[PDB]
Amino acid sequence: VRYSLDPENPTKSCKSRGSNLRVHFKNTRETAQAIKGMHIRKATKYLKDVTLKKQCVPFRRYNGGVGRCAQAKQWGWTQGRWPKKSAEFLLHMLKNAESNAELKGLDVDSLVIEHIQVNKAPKMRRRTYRAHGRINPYMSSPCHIEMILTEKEQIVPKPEEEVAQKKKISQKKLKKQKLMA
Amino acid sequence: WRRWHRRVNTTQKRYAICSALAASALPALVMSKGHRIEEVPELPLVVEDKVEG
Amino acid sequence: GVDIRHNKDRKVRRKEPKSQDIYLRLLVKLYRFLARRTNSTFNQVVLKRLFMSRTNRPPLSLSRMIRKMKLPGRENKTAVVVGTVTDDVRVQEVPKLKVCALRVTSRARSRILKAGGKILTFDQLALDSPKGRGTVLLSGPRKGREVYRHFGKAPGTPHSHTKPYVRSKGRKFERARGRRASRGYKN
Amino acid sequence: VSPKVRKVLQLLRLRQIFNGTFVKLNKASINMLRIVEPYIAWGYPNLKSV
Amino acid sequence: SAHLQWMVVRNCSSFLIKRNKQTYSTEPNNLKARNSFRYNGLIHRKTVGVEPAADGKGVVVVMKRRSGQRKPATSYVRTTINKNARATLSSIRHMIRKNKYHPDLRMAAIRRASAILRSQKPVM
RNA sequence: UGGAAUGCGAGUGCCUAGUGGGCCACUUUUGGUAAGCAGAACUGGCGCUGCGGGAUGAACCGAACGCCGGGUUAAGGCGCC
RNA sequence: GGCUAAAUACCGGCACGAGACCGAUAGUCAACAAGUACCGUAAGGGAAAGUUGAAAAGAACUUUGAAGAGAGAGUUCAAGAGGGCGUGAAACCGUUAAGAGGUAAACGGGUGGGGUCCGCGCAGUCCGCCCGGAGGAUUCAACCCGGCGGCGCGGUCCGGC
Ligand SMILES: [Mg+2]
Ligand SMILES: [Mg+2]
Ligand SMILES: [Mg+2]
Ligand SMILES: [Mg+2]
Ligand SMILES: [Mg+2]
Ligand SMILES: [Mg+2]
Ligand SMILES: [Mg+2]
Ligand SMILES: [Mg+2]
Ligand SMILES: [Mg+2]
Ligand SMILES: [Mg+2]
Ligand SMILES: [Mg+2]
Ligand SMILES: [Mg+2]
Ligand SMILES: [Mg+2]
Ligand SMILES: [Mg+2]
Ligand SMILES: [Mg+2]
Ligand SMILES: [Mg+2]
Ligand SMILES: [Mg+2]
Ligand SMILES: [Mg+2]
Ligand SMILES: [Mg+2]
Ligand SMILES: [Mg+2]
Ligand SMILES: [Mg+2]
Ligand SMILES: [Mg+2]
Ligand SMILES: [Mg+2]
Ligand SMILES: [Mg+2]
Ligand SMILES: [Mg+2]
Repeated sequence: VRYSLDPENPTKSCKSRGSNLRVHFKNTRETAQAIKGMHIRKATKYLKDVTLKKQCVPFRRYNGGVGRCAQAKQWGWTQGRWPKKSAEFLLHMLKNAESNAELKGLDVDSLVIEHIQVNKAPKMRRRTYRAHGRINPYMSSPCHIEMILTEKEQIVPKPEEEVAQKKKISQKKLKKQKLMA
Repeated sequence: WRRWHRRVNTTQKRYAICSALAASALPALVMSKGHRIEEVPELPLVVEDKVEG
Repeated sequence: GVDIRHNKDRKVRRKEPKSQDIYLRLLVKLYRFLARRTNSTFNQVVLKRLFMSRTNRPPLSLSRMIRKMKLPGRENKTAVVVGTVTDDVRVQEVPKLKVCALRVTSRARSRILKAGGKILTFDQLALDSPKGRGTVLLSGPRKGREVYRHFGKAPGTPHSHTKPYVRSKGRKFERARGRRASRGYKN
Repeated sequence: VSPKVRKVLQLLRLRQIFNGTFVKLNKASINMLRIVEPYIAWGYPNLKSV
Repeated sequence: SAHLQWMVVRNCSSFLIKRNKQTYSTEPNNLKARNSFRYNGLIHRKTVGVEPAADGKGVVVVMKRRSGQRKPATSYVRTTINKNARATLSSIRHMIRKNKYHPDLRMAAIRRASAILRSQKPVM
């Protein structure tokens, strides 16, 4: 595994990545550019608003046909959308990265999204049936994502309503563990 | 049925054999062929018939 | 701009033998020096002919050499031909000749030598006749070739005795129409 | 250049522009100079010019 | 003869190097490593060769004896000169001029001997 | 006294590709009301050819072209562009 | 009416040998579960598709996640070789860095500015002879001995081929 960039101080950084993820590449490249440079607590808070349609992801490069909204004015841009799957996929990668920071004994409340890159993955093939007995591609556009988090001097403790939540138990995880045991 | 084979006149073939043998008695030509004959006593190098056995 | 045509600037003529023979080129080196460093035009003419192609160096028959070397005033001169001296069986008696040639056929050597004659090589002629003195330069017939039968006016034109190109020769091969008045016409 | 002018200019040896030659005058040559009249400037040179 | 043998090797020889618009000859007794009729060390009856001694002291002068042209073993006479720089050249100059042994190689031999001797000095 | 001037080295032989739609201008010229029309003679052009001028332009005017420095010109120009 | 071996032919078959042939879009359609998959009612039509590593040593174990996926750890010379894995181009794309941006971009000539690096620059060459100061010697010429070599019209020496 090689990342496009290298951490400046590897002892103060945590990595995360994912490949062949079935979330639109175009929506996700825009979503990642929004959180570039964000503090992790701010970044996590932001992506949850995007799911609730309380903050938009400005569509700056892949904006052909994208509509206008009042929340894109926050970014000095007229076009914005709320890609829910892109936000949710990045919330999982951030959660994985934050756990990686803990495994390395890093102050998770000081992490900043320093590098984040969305790459096109190999495209998955389906087909759609067209008029006059013709068949055309129906292609998914998955992506690879990689993010590096670094420590900075600004500290944001985690929200109170978030640290008080129960460690959710998954029955299906218990079943498999019992079967292995 | 490409024409793989060439007829060469007999007289010209024998000429070539004569020129190759004449050029084999000259140290310069044998040297220029890369042969290490800097110490062979003589050219042409004739050795008694015992070796045939 | 200068008003001149350039189609004739480059003269077509040999400056060296197309042949890669190393003995021919050693003679050309020899006669390059002689032609340059002597005022003899015989040296220049010989040098030129060493470049000439095979068909520009026709063979000289033994009979023709004797005929040209028998003319008055040519006694005790060296016959010089840049080419091959072939033999002529049609000759009965060969006199004593002194010849210089590039090649002499095996049977022409025995006949010339048996009569007391001498056969030189062009490197020996230079030592004997550096300027070409006392020589008789001789050439074989240049139009003595089957090709020159076919050149000239096309065979189907009036008073054109050119030889046509026919695969076979006989009554059935280009003799009917155009070659007799009975079939169309003749000319 | 017309074929007649072109031939007369080569005979005078004026094959290039601003080329100069001396010509000794007589009925044969004065009539040649008339043919190339549009293509030449000519006159009588004095000793210093020569 | 030399001229006949040059015509066979002038462009076909295992010693011929044609590279970078340059032509060289790597045979022994070639005082300039030059693919040339004059400096070819094989085709002439008499040749001069200058080489460094097996130990890095002095030069070895090679001259081709007259008699055994077809006998490579006895053809060449080797002489080792390990004198001072000026003395070495003087011997080489005399071995050529006084004997009239290829007088046209005199300076080529003398220039080669200087280059070999200069090479044998300590490297700075 | 190689018998006008001028200029110029010539002669000769084989093998031979492409081409065989052309078109334009001065002068001359047929048909047509005429045509940026159709058809001819002569030369020269474009085609195959850039370059300076004609703002622009196949052909007009000047002039034909290796890569450069200096100088001078042609046809054209010199209010500003 | 009739028979008859041999010398001759042989892109099928069995078994071999070789090559100035091709080298995975080539060479047979077929280097591989190819006359296979698949298409057509049928006669017929008919592909794509080779490569981890020397050796599976094919990544135990910890941790986040429902999982796919990750972060550590480990094997290996190398996973910067991780099971459609040798190398890994271009087009196309992500990000980073630098520069710039109203006559679409691109382009020829001439400079200028800025970077990337290179000279592995920064008191600037080397060589011969001669003059002079200081030194140090496997110390010079000339003669003697020995070896080798070139040439000799040795005006015409002997012997050899
Ligand atoms: Mg649109
Ligand atoms: Mg719409
Ligand atoms: Mg249908
Ligand atoms: Mg010119
Ligand atoms: Mg031309
Ligand atoms: Mg020509
Ligand atoms: Mg017309
Ligand atoms: Mg055309
Ligand atoms: Mg033309
Ligand atoms: Mg033009
Ligand atoms: Mg105008
Ligand atoms: Mg100029
Ligand atoms: Mg029968
Ligand atoms: Mg393949
Ligand atoms: Mg194939
Ligand atoms: Mg392929
Ligand atoms: Mg290939
Ligand atoms: Mg294939
Ligand atoms: Mg491959
Ligand atoms: Mg391997
Ligand atoms: Mg490697
Ligand atoms: Mg590898
Ligand atoms: Mg591969
Ligand atoms: Mg690979
Ligand atoms: Mg930028």
